Amino acid sequence: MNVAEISSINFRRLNSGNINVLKGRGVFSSRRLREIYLRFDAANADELRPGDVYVKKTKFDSMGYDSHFYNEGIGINGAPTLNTYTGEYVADSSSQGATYWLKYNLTNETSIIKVSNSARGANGIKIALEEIEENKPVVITSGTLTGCTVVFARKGEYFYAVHTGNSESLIGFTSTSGVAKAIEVLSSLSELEVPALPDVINNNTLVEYLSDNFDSALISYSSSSLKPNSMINISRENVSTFSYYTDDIQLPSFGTSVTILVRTNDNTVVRSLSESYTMNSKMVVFNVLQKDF
Ligand SMILES: [Mg+2]
Repeated sequence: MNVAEISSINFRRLNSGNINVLKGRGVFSSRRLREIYLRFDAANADELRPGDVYVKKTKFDSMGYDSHFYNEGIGINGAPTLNTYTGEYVADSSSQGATYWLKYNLTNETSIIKVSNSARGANGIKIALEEIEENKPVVITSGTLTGCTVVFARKGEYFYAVHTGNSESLIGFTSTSGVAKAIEVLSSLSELEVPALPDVINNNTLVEYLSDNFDSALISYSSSSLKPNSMINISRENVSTFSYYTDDIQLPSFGTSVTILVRTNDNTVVRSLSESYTMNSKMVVFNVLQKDF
């Protein structure tokens, strides 16, 4: 079959709420910015801007990048850290490591939201599940994960996606400051008072926070025994955790973490998938976790 026929099959699978349309097919991201039908709340918390979390309620449009959702340090001349596009071109050359999604697509009836980390902190979105429209499925991608942390979570009729980390090669940041920024964004988006946290905030803190304040969550993250704050040593029944990097799996391997939101049979399906890709000739899936919300 040709690219168009396969891509329409892909759309019909996605539109039935089938997460496996994204299973094994590698990472995807794009810098492209086209307005999609869905409005969501967006928030940014960054060490360079101490104080209130920045919040955006208006739709993402094509009429200029909001600097809170942009990183001048990405690429040769900057790149958005939060953008929306439609699925006729799923991955572009900005997607480090992309494979299948450079060739095939999800058609222009799919709406894609890319959420990256902030230069020194977290970006997040909150989606009202009852606003996902029939035959207009939505995909959230976090791009190529090489040390950052991605949270997907549900509370009531709302879904949250938060990506925290840094682009500045900072020692120890993501498992401490990155967690604090993610908690600030999650709290702002969910209208919760930012908790009085311990002086030491790390990935275990993130598990505890999500468990106590969200119905269900998935954390996809990097950890290593040489970096204790990165290691998760507690467990909570409503928080799944996926260490896409470990003591063995590191760069040039990479993680992926995606969600589909699909209105079908009068209900919004929400399904997430995290993978770890590593060299076998070929990048292979080393580990995977699929969680429904
Ligand atoms: Mg990072």
